[PDB]
Amino acid sequence: GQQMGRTLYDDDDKDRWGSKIVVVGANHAGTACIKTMLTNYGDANEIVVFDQNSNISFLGSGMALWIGEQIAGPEGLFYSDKEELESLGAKVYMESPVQSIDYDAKTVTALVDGKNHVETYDKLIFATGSQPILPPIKGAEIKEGSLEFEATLENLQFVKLYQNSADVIAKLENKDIKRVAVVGAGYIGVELAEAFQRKGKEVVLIDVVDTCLAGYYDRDLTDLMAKNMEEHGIQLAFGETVKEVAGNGKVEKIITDKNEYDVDMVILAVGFRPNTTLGNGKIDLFRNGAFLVNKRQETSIPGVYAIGDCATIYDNATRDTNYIALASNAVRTGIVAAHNACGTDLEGIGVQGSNGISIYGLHMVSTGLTLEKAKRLGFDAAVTEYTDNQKPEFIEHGNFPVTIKIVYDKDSRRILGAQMAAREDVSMGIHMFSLAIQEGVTIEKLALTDIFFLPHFNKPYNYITMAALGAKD
Amino acid sequence: GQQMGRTLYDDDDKDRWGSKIVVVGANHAGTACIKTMLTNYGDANEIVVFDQNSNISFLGSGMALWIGEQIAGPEGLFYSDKEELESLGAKVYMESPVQSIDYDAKTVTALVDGKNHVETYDKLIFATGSQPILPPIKGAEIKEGSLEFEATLENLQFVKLYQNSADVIAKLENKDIKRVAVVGAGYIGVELAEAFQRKGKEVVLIDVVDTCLAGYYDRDLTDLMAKNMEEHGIQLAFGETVKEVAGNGKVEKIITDKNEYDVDMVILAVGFRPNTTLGNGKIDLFRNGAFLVNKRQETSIPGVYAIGDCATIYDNATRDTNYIALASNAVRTGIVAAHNACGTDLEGIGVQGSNGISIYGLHMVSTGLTLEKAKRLGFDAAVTEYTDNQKPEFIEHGNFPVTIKIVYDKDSRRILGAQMAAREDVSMGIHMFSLAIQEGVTIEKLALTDIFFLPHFNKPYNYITMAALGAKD
Ligand SMILES: Cc1cc2nc3c(=O)[nH]c(=O)nc-3n(C[C@H](O)[C@H](O)[C@H](O)COP(=O)(O)OP(=O)(O)OC[C@H]3O[C@@H](n4cnc5c(N)ncnc54)[C@H](O)[C@@H]3O)c2cc1C
Ligand SMILES: Cc1cc2nc3c(=O)[nH]c(=O)nc-3n(C[C@H](O)[C@H](O)[C@H](O)COP(=O)(O)OP(=O)(O)OC[C@H]3O[C@@H](n4cnc5c(N)ncnc54)[C@H](O)[C@@H]3O)c2cc1C
Repeated sequence: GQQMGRTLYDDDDKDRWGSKIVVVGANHAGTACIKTMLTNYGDANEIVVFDQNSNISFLGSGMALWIGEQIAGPEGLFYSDKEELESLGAKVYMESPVQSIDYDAKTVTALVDGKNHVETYDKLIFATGSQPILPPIKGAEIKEGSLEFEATLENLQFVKLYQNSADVIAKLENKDIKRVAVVGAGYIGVELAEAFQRKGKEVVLIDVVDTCLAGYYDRDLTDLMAKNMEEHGIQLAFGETVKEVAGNGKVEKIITDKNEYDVDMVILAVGFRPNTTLGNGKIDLFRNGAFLVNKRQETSIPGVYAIGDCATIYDNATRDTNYIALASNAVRTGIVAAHNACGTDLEGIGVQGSNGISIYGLHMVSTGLTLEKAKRLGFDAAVTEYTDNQKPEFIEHGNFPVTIKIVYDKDSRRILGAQMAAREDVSMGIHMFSLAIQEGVTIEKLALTDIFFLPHFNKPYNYITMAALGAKD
Repeated sequence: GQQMGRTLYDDDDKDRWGSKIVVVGANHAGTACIKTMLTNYGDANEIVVFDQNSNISFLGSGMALWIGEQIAGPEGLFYSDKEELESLGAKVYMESPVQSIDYDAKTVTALVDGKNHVETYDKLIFATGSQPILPPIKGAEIKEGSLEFEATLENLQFVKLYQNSADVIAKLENKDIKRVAVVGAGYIGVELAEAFQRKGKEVVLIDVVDTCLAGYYDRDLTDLMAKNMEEHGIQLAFGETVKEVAGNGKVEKIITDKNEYDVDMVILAVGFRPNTTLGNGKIDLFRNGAFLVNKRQETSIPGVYAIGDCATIYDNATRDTNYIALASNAVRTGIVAAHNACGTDLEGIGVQGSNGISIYGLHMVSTGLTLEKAKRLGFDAAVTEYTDNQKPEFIEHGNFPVTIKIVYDKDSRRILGAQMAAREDVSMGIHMFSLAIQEGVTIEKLALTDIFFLPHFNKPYNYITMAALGAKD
């Protein structure tokens, strides 16, 4: 629940053509794009939407919370629906997959009620997102025909759509489900591990990489998180390649590189790939298939835009085109495309891949590049860190230690990334670093940056300042 | 006590100069400056310090916490002392006021142990700070010659030095002190009002301005804080000029131009003014008497610097010279003056007057200009505000509303200030805006800034993004 009127971008419509705008996909990106277009230019344009799913505007980010019983039910996991979009002026086709696009005649063909539906367009917006990847695992295959990623082996699950989360939660009811294996230690696999453990199941987290949250946090924080999970009953099996998921009629064992585990359910959280096949090669693609787009979210074909997990985005930390699959980027890229497709020139500004994670009371946040990542990409990076209490030691209650890492370029001196971890929520602080990187602020300028002081809130020489002042080179 | 090794600014000694450097004053500004010089350039320079007080390196910021018994006395309110500074390499003179400066023979004269002591210098750093403001009030006079702001009338108090607090606490135990009047409704007056209230005394907060926290927060938030204090029995008497403090040998009643109040003690917290008497008309001063300094904290007299509360500072919100008496600025100007004084070219970057306040569980933070203040300064400013919960509606516990205000220039579009209030600590969020104002970020660019999303921490359409998108002007 977060609605409003027009944005500060909304521009007076004058001397511009009216446009029929077709949107393919209506989840985070599509919904954000559609709402901005309608609430800002309303009747000026004709918005037609197609989504192959039976539901839209779902919050996948809330699936772990729901499975782990951290929230009552799935009610609040939807931020819009067909009726709401239509009440804004959109024409919406549910369970209608667009199956081909003719860029010359400017029409899309979608399967509406078992029949081919041709829809003309002036502007086309791709918000088709992505789909989960199936690693080469014996016993793991998908049932042909389903757009819901159903596994052939009972109790082997994928976790992307609402149905997937509902499916898992139903099965968890079965008293036989006692041991669950989660494959993939990225942020999704980690949250799911906590979720299943929170449901009382024995959990084993498997990944071929040597730690969890690889690429988002440095060694000491991924170690802290791993420790966090272990001390909660989650068994860690890092550095192991899954070979097979076996079982007679259902999941009964998961076999890896270095071991075998008796489990009653397997969850695959290894990654996703963008849905850009509708491009038919006509559109330039990023190395991973994502639609390549500029700062206005426009593809190599004029009039055709791409947003969210199906397209790329500019990364101000690496300072190159990149692919960052986050609902946060979906919302913002959707807003940008909305204005541009409606005739308002709006240049996006890139992102930093800012993220947060909260598992069993361990709170962390990061933005930009970790020291490992920065180095691995040829940056002459260094890190300055500091661990200290949030408030002055004389504060009798509510104090706590915070660990902060500030990764910067030894050469250019600009901040490349930052990470924070604490047993209390200090996430609001990562916003500063997100902006820092965006603006190219250096470790030297940060050190003297005005960070207020109030003993009730912080120390005169807070950890941000101490970290920056303590940088070397 | 927040010690550390060398800063990232430390420049390797090459053909530079070693100097005899005299520092006048050793509270927040002097201490920070002396430590930076000695820790970064040790033996190269000769540091001599003079302070007229019997205690140095005190955290005046904790006085209300101390008085209101929120902490264990003043045990943690000192961040250094004579022996510490001497061990770092400085010669320290306590209870030794500097009475005159000979800018020609570059020497200062201090009253040491009663006799006159002369000290020559290559560089001079003024850190004489400020003194409380004392408007024309009958019966309110500081005893001639006291260096501790002692009022001639018994039970009329100032709250600036360590002694002033111990003095109030001393008289506070007097079972006869029942009603206490606090003159000045700025953050210090509000904090002291709460302190005396916690001591079970009846408090009446008087100020000429018709509101509390004038210039720090806009009317709806100051209304919030006013109602907050009244919720705890504090009486408010705004829009009144204190004309006289009267009584038979002691305080018995305070009279304004509109009313009269029967009180047993009066605390004057009208504000502070720079202590720049030692300038002797030889140094350029700012409109309020503060030593006018440049980006390097150097005065109009080469070789002479001024830091903290006795000097000006550059304000990036107004984009001009200004006076902002805060420990945060005291510390930073000290660091900059120290390096430049020791031969390292270091240009300060200005501040935003960022601040915070926490009273009876109401936490507020602001930075830069309020709409009313921006306008009082001639800016064609506008504000965009928003109120929503910190997290998604489906969050079981730990959720709370937050009100945010972003003030911006309707013409240049750059952010001028920002305010936030909630009953849960969101103070970390103001750092982003302080940095945003520093970097001249526009309201349009702010709206697309990469604000991460995690249901446990915030909403996809968080209030920062919503308020920004909501810019109307
Ligand atoms: C468990 C989990 C937790 C997550 N947590 C967070 C988090 O805490 N914070 C964060 O920022 N992000 C999080 N994410 C990521 C976020 O959910 C995605 O980045 C976001 O959903 C992408 O939105 P989208 O609209 O681009 O694409 P998608 O959500 O992939 O949606 C694409 C839509 O288009 C439709 N579609 C596809 N092809 C066609 C077609 N051919 N014709 C018609 N319709 C079509 C699909 O049915 C779908 O509705 C999480 C994801 C998961 C799975
Ligand atoms: C009740 C209260 C609450 C506050 N709360 C906050 C807060 O929460 N956050 C924040 O950022 N700031 C706060 N402040 C402001 C902060 O305390 C000041 O900004 C800071 O102390 C200024 O440090 P300074 O060294 O520049 O000056 P001062 O503290 O004024 O010290 C100047 C020093 O120089 C000495 N001196 C002066 N003249 C001479 C002389 N002629 N010869 C020799 N020595 C001399 C004095 O004895 C003194 O020790 C608060 C202040 C008060 C009083």
